[PDB]
Amino acid sequence: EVMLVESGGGLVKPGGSLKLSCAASGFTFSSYTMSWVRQTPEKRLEWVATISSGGGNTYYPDSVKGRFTISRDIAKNTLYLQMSSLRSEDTALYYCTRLGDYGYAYTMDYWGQGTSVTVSSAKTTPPSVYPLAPGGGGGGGAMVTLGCLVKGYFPEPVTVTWNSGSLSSGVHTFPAVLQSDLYTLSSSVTVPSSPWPSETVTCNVAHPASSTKVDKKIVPRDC
Amino acid sequence: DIVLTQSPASLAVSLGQRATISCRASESVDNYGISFMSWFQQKPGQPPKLLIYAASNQGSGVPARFSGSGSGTDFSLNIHPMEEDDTAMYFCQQSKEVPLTFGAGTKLELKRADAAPTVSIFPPSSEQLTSGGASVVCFLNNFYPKDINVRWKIDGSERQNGVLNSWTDQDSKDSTYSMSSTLTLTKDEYERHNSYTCEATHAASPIVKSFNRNEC
Amino acid sequence: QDNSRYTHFLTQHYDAKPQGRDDRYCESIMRRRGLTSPCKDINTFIHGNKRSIKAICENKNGNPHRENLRISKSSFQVTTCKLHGGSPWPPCQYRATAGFRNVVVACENGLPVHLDQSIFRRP
Repeated sequence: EVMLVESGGGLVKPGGSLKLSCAASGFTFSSYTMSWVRQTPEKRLEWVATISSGGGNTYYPDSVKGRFTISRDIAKNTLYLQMSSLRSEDTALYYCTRLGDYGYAYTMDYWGQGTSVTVSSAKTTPPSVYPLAPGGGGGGGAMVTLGCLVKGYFPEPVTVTWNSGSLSSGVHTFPAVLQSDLYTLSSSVTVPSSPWPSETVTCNVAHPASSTKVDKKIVPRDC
Repeated sequence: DIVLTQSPASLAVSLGQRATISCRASESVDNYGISFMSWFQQKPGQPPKLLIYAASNQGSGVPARFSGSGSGTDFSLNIHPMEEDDTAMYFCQQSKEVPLTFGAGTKLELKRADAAPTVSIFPPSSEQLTSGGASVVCFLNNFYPKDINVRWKIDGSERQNGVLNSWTDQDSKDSTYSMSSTLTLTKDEYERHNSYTCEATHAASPIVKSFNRNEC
Repeated sequence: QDNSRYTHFLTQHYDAKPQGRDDRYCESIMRRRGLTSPCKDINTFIHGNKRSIKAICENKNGNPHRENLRISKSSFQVTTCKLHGGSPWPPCQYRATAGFRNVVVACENGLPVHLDQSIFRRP
């Protein structure tokens, strides 16, 4: 039914600018007040701006007043957030939301999936991918756990799959941790002792910010 | 501003039991006989979803097990019977005045029987060594509860420098948790010692996994 | 709350002598009677003297009787303030619609205790 697709986020240098957009569909866009809400790395929700259904009233929190501007292109059924003089504190995931009217007690009934914004001086860097294979303990032949260490990449989005998507059950991809302007993450995969040695298990990493894809085959005798 | 104090920050409830989350406002959020208060539910990997509006009205497609109550400056969200699919982060929010404000959030997890971790240890890859570094990785998979301790030993001595840990969110199928512990050393320090150990502690009987750089 | 339902009825829906019943009147009255935090969607004010309103609810005697709904016999000069443009918080934008018509109120103990605000929505 209702849809709100955000786009325009990315890596921007402190002091820089960026303009976010929200494509609305599935309902009469101009008939509703709209807002921007962001979620920080610590997982808090922070209201950033609102514009009325008619377009004559805009509202902002003191933290972004003078730097952020919300607006709308009726024709294109699109909401916007123009950001300026960006600060590290503005690093977060920006959501596009629809406000309900008086009858719904001015609640936010629909949220888009969001677009991320990272304010930093650190530079885009691709990940190094290392194979994690058993040392020597090949006794618990019930199953075997293998892994993949994805280290040193920067804008945070990275995606990991095994055997191009084939291996999906028994996988644990851990949240990434920021280690000196660079992210590091790992992923484990558990298969029967029957496959792997005999059947190929490969780690597939993609890092869109750097247009990169790395494939890493997990080969025996890794101790 | 109308400050919203949400508690508790975290909580675990067993299936069939009830979860109660509260939100207290520093000023009234009412007018015209209406409470301008909402509750949102956010599951891992998804944006927030409207659960309750006007303090006690159900959003669309919201199960009756979710009910909100209160008025003035005191509000509550109750979930009963708790179901496995209710694991999420919940937030309250007021729309009586700008700036619009949210509570800090509540992390709700499903309580389950304790479960010991499956431990696996991995040596530095030959590719990483060539680039000049050495990371030793330890996976502690599918355990409960979340609280767990990992200890690293190099040639019998505990090492603390270079340890970085990370936990997954509660698994939606068996409700367990998983955790990775990565010990990052320089190649020189790694080649300087032989015995590497990962010790998982949850009570009184550590689970130990290790390897020797040489013997392999 | 404060006093009785009757006193609230008066603060929320009564204004004896309006000095002009245009859009400016609504911008002012809605703020003055505390109906802008947040912006109320609609609110009607009844004009003229109080006794004419109380009269809609009068009973033969004072023997306690249950509350009931009544459509007034005569017409009243009213002014309905409607939110325009969706402004949810101040500065609230309103438009006035003036009228002369009957009103529906709930009555108890000979006093009006509630106005049926929905009948003023019109178009």
